[PDB]
Amino acid sequence: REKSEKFAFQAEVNRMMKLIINSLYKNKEIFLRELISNASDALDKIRLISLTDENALAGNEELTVKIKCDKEKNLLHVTDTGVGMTREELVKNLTSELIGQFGVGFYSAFLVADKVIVTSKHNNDTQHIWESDSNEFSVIADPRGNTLGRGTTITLVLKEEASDYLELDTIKNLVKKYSQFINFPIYVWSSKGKTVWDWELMN
Ligand SMILES: CC(C)NCCCn1c(Sc2cc3c(cc2I)OCO3)nc2c(N)ncnc21
Ligand SMILES: [Ca+2]
Repeated sequence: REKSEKFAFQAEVNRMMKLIINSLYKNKEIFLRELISNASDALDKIRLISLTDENALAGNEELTVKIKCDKEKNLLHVTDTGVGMTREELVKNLTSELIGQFGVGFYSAFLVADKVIVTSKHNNDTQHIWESDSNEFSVIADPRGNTLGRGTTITLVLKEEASDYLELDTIKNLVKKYSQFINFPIYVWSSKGKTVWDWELMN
């Protein structure tokens, strides 16, 4: 149950990190923008798919991004109800503008994170967890089953120096500033809370 779960990045794939991390060392807060763009792209996809597929939205009828800081656990979560990724996509998918050009903006998460977890659910596959420290990565079936319904959560284990991204004022100011790639609603969990009115619509 390891040779089918533990993998390592391609030599070009690992080299691409050396470009992203070294180049954007002064603009670390670009990561939220990049993650939010991907969420919007994945929302565009399932929305386009839903034009031709009347069952496309069955597992989650909502088209949103929801951001929530878990300061107690040192975690930042970015959750979209987009197209999601299959296991095959999680396994095989491997300068502020150039990052968005070649599609590698996702790995700007490692400017602020020691470890990135991706939980995704695609309509044609079970829910899976991908995790990496940017040296190796693994992909496993999610033991919690289908909790997302459809879409993708990006979970960031923040570095000690990135503590500020667990703060509500910081993440809210960043989301408003980087509402570049969103014509879908973006919410921030505005609580540390019990109800659905605890989401603040950011855009
Ligand atoms: C070929 C296809 C799978 N690539 C499109 C972008 C992949 N992707 C991305 S970027 C990404 C995500 C990864 C990844 C590499 C990238 I680049 O390895 C672990 O999870 N974010 C997405 C999201 N929120 N929803 C759906 N798909 C997402
Ligand atoms: Ca299905």
